[PDB]
Amino acid sequence: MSELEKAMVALIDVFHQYSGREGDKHKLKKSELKELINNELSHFLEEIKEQEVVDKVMETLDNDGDGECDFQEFMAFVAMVTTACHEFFEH
Amino acid sequence: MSELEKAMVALIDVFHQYSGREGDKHKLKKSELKELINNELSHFLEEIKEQEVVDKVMETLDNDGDGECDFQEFMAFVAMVTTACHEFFEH
Ligand SMILES: [Ca+2]
Ligand SMILES: [Ca+2]
Ligand SMILES: [Ca+2]
Ligand SMILES: [Ca+2]
Repeated sequence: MSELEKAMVALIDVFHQYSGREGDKHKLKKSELKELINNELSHFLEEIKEQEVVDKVMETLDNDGDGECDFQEFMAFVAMVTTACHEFFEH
Repeated sequence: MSELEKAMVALIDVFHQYSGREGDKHKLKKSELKELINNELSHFLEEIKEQEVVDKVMETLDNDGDGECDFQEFMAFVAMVTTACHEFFEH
């Protein structure tokens, strides 16, 4: 596999690692999303410690209003973070 | 860096490797996009050999009509392919 292919596999893997913990196995509830950010995005995002921030993150990502983050919504989140990373080598 | 963070970095890196070849260094023209798919997605996508397919792929991905694929458009493409992969381990 190429580096790009390996990256795509890692996205699927980490999503499912967290989504499969509780409830709907194909979606992230707030606690699953919080843990994914805190454990897996610690170099790119400040740790989430406040319920208000958990709530705002889910509200931002949950485009279909079901209170959870599905795979498409997670990929949109990945796109936003990856876009923000540009500041640290271009702008 | 986590597996997720490494994946994000690989997305940025591959996009720029290809986007920086010609013209606008921040966007993929048709030839750059074709080579990215053929070299870097050979296990997930059939090789592109026909101009009609090149054109359709760009037409599908180019949401702002400038005839190129920017980083956001590229991330949308990655999301489509990563979603399609689910068929090979879920249903
Ligand atoms: Ca879940
Ligand atoms: Ca949702
Ligand atoms: Ca270019
Ligand atoms: Ca475009």
